[PDB]
This record gives sequence, structure tokens and C-alpha cells, in this order.
Amino acid sequence: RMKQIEDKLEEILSKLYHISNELARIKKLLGE
Amino acid sequence: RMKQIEDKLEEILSKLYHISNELARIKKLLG
Amino acid sequence: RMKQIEDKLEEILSKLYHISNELARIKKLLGE
Amino acid sequence: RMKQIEDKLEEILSKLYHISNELARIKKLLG
Repeated sequence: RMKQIEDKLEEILSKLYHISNELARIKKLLGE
Repeated sequence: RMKQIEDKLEEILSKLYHISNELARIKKLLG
Repeated sequence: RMKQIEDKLEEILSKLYHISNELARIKKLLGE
Repeated sequence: RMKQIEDKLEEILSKLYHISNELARIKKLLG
């Protein structure tokens, strides 16, 4: 219930870390 | 190549909509 | 407390809507 | 102009780090 929310948050933080890495590779590529 | 960046922006925008949906589900579960 | 979390979520959803709009304008601009 | 897109990617990445920090604070507040 509440722990199910905490687990979903940790999943959502992992998904936003992969998005910030891929946004950083796209900024890199645009910068070349 | 620029096409490859535009496609990865489209995949990011679709993953951003999935997370906003998940966090709206959680904000519902909290009210 | 719990309502403070619900309010922060609504703030974070508004911030991710402005990021998805600006990512969409950047995709538009790259597409021209 | 491409410089303007790279700067707005940098502002998005800095706003993405602020949201992940906020959602880590909330996941702390829930444990």
C-alpha cells in the first residue's frame, strides 16, 4: 500500500535517471 | 543522425508521459 | 504532512508538463 | 540557435535533477 508507493517512487527515480542520461548524450551529440 | 535524436526525443516524451501518469496515480492514492 | 506530499506531487506534475512542452518545442525546432 | 537548444537542454537537465531530488525527499518522508 504505502510501501507499494515508496517502491513505485524508487522505480520512477530510476526511469528519470535514464532520461537525464539520454538527454545528456543528446546535448553532447548536438554540441558536436 | 539528427533523425535518430528526434526519435530518441519522441521516446523520452513518451516515457515522461508514463511517469507523469504514475505520479498522478500516486497523488490519487495519497488523497 | 501527507497533504504536504500530495501538494508537492501536484507541483512536480506541473514542472514535468512544462518540461515535456519544452522538449516538444526542441523536437519541433530540430525537425526544421 | 543550435546553442539556444543546447542551453535549454541544460536548463531541462537542471530542472530534472531538482524534481528527482523532490521525489527522493518524498520517498524518504514515506519510509
